[PDB]
Amino acid sequence: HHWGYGKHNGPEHWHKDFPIAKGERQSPVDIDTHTAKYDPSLKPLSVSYDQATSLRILNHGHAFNVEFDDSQDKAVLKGGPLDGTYRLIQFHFHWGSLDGQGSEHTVDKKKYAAELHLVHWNTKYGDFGKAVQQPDGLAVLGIFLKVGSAKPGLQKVVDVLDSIKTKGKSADFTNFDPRGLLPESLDYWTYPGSLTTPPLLECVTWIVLKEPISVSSEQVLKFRKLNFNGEGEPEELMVDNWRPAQPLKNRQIKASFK
Ligand SMILES: [Zn+2]
Repeated sequence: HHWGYGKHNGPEHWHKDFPIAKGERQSPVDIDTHTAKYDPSLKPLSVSYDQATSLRILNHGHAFNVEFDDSQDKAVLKGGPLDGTYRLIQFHFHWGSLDGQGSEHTVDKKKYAAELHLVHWNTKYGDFGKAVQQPDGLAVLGIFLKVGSAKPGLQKVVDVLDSIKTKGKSADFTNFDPRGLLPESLDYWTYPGSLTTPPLLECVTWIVLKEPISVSSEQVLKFRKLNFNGEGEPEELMVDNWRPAQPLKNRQIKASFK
């Protein structure tokens, strides 16, 4: 028995095992576009993914992660509201059972079909494990997905999902270029928050892109074929693995654009 997205172990129950669930800087949150403040001092994001080295893709039960080699500054994020260099360690998605829901963050209460999270850690801390214990330890780039035209750069990911259908399964996943998942514009909103899954640590500087990317109905459909369960167990479709918006509290959302 442990946390999940079901009726008996869902987000509403997490606070019992992880008290920080009711903390002061929890994520996700609803982004009120008319309350966000334009900050002229925010620098443009610097995404350097030309030397990225993907290694594997694994179904860990709550979603699937595409892992990268983070032993050197091969794929890093700098600039924006960040001070220092952040290395990409993995990316994963959150999606729904229907196209009308799936994203964690919302924009003026609007929900998207899914949300992509590219997780990076501050190299000043030596490793991911130490980074999550710091208020400026992680930087997660969030990208919304809407249903429309297919995204070519995402197809390699969707085609391998069959090989990691159940929890615990992993497969070699080399030479995947994450640059194919980025929108044209890098305008963003940023705020201090937390991880959206347990341990829910408040160590994240969120960078949410304004421009969503489009994926086809067929592509998102394949995400919904994954299982929360492990092989040999009752089938439970992996859908709606998103946490609802949390109280903004004493926080301000800044925008890099007018
Ligand atoms: Zn996530």
